Amino acid sequence: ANVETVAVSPTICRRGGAWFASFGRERNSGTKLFNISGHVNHPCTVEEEMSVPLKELIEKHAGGVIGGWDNLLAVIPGGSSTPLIPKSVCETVLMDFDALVQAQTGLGTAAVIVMDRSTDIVKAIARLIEFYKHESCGQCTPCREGVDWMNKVMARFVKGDARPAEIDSLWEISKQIEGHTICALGDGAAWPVQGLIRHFRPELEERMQQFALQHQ
Amino acid sequence: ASATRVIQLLRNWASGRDLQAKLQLRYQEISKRTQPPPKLPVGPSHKLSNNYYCTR
Ligand SMILES: Cc1cc2nc3c(=O)[nH]c(=O)nc-3n(C[C@H](O)[C@H](O)[C@H](O)COP(=O)(O)O)c2cc1C
Ligand code: SF4
Repeated sequence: ANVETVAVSPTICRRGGAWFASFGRERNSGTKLFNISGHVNHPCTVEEEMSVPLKELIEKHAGGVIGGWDNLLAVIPGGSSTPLIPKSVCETVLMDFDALVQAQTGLGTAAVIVMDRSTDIVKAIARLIEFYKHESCGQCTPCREGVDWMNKVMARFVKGDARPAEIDSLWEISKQIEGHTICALGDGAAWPVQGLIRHFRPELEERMQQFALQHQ
Repeated sequence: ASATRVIQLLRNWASGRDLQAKLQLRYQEISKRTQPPPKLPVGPSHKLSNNYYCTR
């Protein structure tokens, strides 16, 4: 059991399960610790009701995004293992399991990482993939080989070395890795890449075009 | 080709056709024995995505 999961166990017993439930939507009961970090004015951690909207959580406790809410580029709502979402979704999504599942990302560990319009969105995902490459245990084939493969592909994407036909290729690599590994680290390596490709493909394509333009 | 015109006339008369028009020896109209390199197009399975072998 997770530390947070156990700590609340005695308070739930003393007050009762009915009270704990009285918070959050259905199937999303209780309170939750949130770590708001990245491009926010006051990065911190805070206890909050489960189904709080993301925007309210960011602008109240964290002091909002540096440069204003309209400076926001993307948010990873639940730690690196969850796919990132763009500002279009972040303004209306609730911070619970089912709501973020419907946004195609997932609540994860409730660790919000905020990135403003001033960051390199491909570089952040590449760094996460490098973390996963350095954290694989190496036991099973799809993780041990494909996460390192995805790391090399992503490092080339950051520069623009690649071609557009590789982007779809990269997508399929992730699909092969996901659901075929012993451990869920493969899922956590394949989901951020899928999120980046799903929401920020044009940035990848224009980076490739620029690299070709000044390299021919 | 290269021959006297009177012999060409005798040849044409005996054969009944103008022999010079379609000579059977290749004088200089054939391809050079050295050519530029080729490039050769790849096949339809040379795709990087959506190419699982079980579908082909
Ligand atoms: C690669 C990987 C790393 C994980 N690390 C943690 C962790 O550090 N802490 C944690 O509570 N759960 C972690 N988990 C999830 C555990 O499976 C989870 O704690 C366990 O199922 C019980 O957690 P629960 O009390 O939330 O049910 C990790 C899962 C994976 C795949
Ligand atoms: S998916 Fe899990 S078990 Fe498989 S190599 Fe990666 S960390 Fe190890």
